[PDB]
Amino acid sequence: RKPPKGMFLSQEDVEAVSANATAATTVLRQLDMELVSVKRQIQNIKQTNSALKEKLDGGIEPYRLPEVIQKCNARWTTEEQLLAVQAIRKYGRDFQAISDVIGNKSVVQVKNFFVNYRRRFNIDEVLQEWEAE
Amino acid sequence: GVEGAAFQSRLPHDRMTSQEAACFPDIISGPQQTQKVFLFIRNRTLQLWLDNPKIQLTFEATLQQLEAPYNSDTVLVHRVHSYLERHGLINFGIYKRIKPLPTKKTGKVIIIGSGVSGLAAARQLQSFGMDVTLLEARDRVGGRVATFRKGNYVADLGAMVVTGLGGNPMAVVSKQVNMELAKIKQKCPLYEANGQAVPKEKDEMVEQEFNRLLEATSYLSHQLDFNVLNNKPVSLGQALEVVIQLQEKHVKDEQIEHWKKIVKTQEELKELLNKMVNLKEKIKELHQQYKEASEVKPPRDITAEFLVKSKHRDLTALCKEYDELAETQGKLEEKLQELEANPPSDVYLSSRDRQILDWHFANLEFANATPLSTLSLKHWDQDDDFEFTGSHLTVRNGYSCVPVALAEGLDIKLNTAVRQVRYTASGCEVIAVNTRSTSQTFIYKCDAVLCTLPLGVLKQQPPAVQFVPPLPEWKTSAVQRMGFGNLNKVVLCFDRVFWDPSVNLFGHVGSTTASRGELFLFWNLYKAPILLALVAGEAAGIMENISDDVIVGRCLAILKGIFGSSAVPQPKETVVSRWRADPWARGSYSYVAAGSSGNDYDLMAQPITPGPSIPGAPQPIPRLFFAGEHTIRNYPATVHGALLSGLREAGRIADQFLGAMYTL
Ligand SMILES: Cc1cc2c(cc1C)N1[C@H](O)C[C@@H](c3ccc(-c4ccccc4)cc3)[C@]13C(=O)NC(=O)N=C3N2C[C@H](O)[C@H](O)[C@H](O)COP(=O)(O)OP(=O)(O)OC[C@H]1O[C@@H](n2cnc3c(N)ncnc32)[C@H](O)[C@@H]1O
Repeated sequence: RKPPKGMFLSQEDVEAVSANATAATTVLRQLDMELVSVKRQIQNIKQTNSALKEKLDGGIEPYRLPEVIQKCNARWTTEEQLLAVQAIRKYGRDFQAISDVIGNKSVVQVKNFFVNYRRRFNIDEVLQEWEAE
Repeated sequence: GVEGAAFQSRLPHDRMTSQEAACFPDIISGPQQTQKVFLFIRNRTLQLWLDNPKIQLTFEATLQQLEAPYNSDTVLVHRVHSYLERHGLINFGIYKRIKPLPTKKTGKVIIIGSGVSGLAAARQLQSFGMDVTLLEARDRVGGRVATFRKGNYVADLGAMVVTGLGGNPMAVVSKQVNMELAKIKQKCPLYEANGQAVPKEKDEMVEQEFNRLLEATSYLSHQLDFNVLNNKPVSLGQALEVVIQLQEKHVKDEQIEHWKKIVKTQEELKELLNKMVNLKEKIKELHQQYKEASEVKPPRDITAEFLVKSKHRDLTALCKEYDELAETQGKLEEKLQELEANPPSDVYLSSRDRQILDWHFANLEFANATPLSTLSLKHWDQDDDFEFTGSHLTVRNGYSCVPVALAEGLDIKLNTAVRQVRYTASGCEVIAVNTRSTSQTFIYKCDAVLCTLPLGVLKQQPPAVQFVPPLPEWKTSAVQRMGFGNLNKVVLCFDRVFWDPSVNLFGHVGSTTASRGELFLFWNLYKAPILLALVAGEAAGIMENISDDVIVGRCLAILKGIFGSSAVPQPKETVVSRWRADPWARGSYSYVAAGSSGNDYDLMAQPITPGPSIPGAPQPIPRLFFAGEHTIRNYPATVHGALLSGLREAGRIADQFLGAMYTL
């Protein structure tokens, strides 16, 4: 039924190397050149990717700043209320970012804020204008 | 048991052959029980003969030693025994005769050729009470069973291997005739052109690849039906090359898709670094912006304080992104160490490889005595189903001892070249000349002619032998289509053994594909200090154009490299054969040529029947018969196959001119 294991022998392959006298030598030079074609292209992107590695020198280590461990509180200082409305104006519905700006309000107190002070802070108008951008 | 007698007679022990159906059509069409009785009587007589083949097995002896119920029916035993004795399955070869031969002899047969097939028929026909004369162009019997002998040096230029005694008629002969049969130890060390052994690593690697490529052709043959190409039949070598190409093609497609996994990941990294460089540039800018917004001294109003917190959030956001992206950059710089460390195979075969593989093809061209370019892909190995069992042997006292043993008591005319065969509705006359003074002409008249002329002789154009009338087209076309190839031996006779004596045979690897046959193999086989060097393939037909010294030169060279330039003495005696040269052979033995089949081997064996002399007289008897190694489909190009075909035709001829009274 099937070849020895390792011999490659499709009906298709067989005719392609028989079609003429040097149809053997032919298809084995389209492959020696497909192989050089990729080999030099592999050599290319190696140096393109080697230059882009040198720009990334230093990482972002100058540029990274410390983490602020701060215990999450409950009450809303009028300060934190005002940070909130500005974060809503700049972050839409991304309750995670707003909880990072305010710093000591959980992502749910953030969501609660949206309805409690919804009236008094025109949260709706604010969101409309967020969406304009 | 009795079933072993049937195996050793090349006969299915539990079925009637087509031969036996012809002679016993009552039985094989009859009830299952009679068939078994017959089959036992058949196998039991075989066992009797086989158990002691130095004396005749008379019908009386046979019936004596059967018991009931099997010895009840005496005509069934007489029919079986007669059948056997007739077609040379018992009382063949060299046996003492109980019933000494009849004084008066029936019919007259001329036999062209004292080869082994010739002698085997002659010996049976005389055994049947016929008049048999053998015509011989050579000054010796044996034909292509040649044996060099000088002093104590002994070495066959012809056949030398008994291919193993499991069902081999030669097994019987060797009991009858003194033969010193020595097993051949199968180990063959290869030695490159330089003189250095091939390492066990390579020598196994190529050989498995060789064996693997053969099966590949066989699968191309039967499974993909790859048997015609450009309206011509495909040859073995032609398809071995297509199979090596498709493996060289595979190695390349395998590197292409692997290196193409590297570009498919190099450019993942290209895109990944480009995010990472444009992300460090956003980070570089916000850090500045957050610095300036933190520079504003408190206490701040709330928009200015939101600006510090905001830029802070936004920098921690783009710092996750860049950290995640040099996480991912870690996975891709490791996968690129992976792939660039697991390359697929560099080549399909190296020139040290393809040159040792070429030695395995020299062996296969030695086996078949022809360039692999000429063997039929479909059929070159049709005779493989009938292989014998057991070790292959050589004949240590020289294998001419067998023809000479057979020729005892026979009428042999040596130095007698047949030159015209003339067969008619009323008899035949064969015209021979004396080989020494070719003027002196001979005429032999006879009832039938048995032609054991080598296929190469029959192939010769312009003819060495003329048939009057000409052979029919169906016979001459079989003669053109069949293959008759060539191989030669160089015999090297030294005063002392300087090779590994525990190694019967050791190879030599050739530098070229073209010269793979040239002195590719050596045999220690004999008591004495004799090495024997083979010339196969395309090299066979070319070394015949080259003097003995030049050939013995290349052999001394080749051996110095392998055993050292000072352990190799001069040879005391040298013999080169040239079988395509030899006009009584014109080659070495037959091979299934591309465009031929084993069916041609059967055409070769059909007798010729001359037309009627008087128009409208009855359809005559057949007059011209053919035997010889090229006529036996299931055992071609062998000795045992010659033997067998001579046994066959002697039965055929006797059934014709003596009648076969055992078919009733
Ligand atoms: C030339 C040579 C032949 C053989 C061998 C060696 C050589 C050099 N040996 C070698 O290891 C190879 C081996 C073998 C075994 C299996 C295979 C094989 C297996 C599977 C598939 C394919 C192949 C291959 C090789 C072996 C061996 O060991 N044992 C072995 O088993 N037969 C071997 N073989 C074959 C054997 O040698 C011969 O096949 C028989 O000898 C056949 O002889 P036969 O056909 O009877 O006939 P002839 O040719 O011998 O006799 C003719 C007479 O006619 C005279 N004659 C001509 N013309 C005229 C004329 N015009 N007028 C009057 N007389 C004439 C001629 O002068 C001679 O008098």
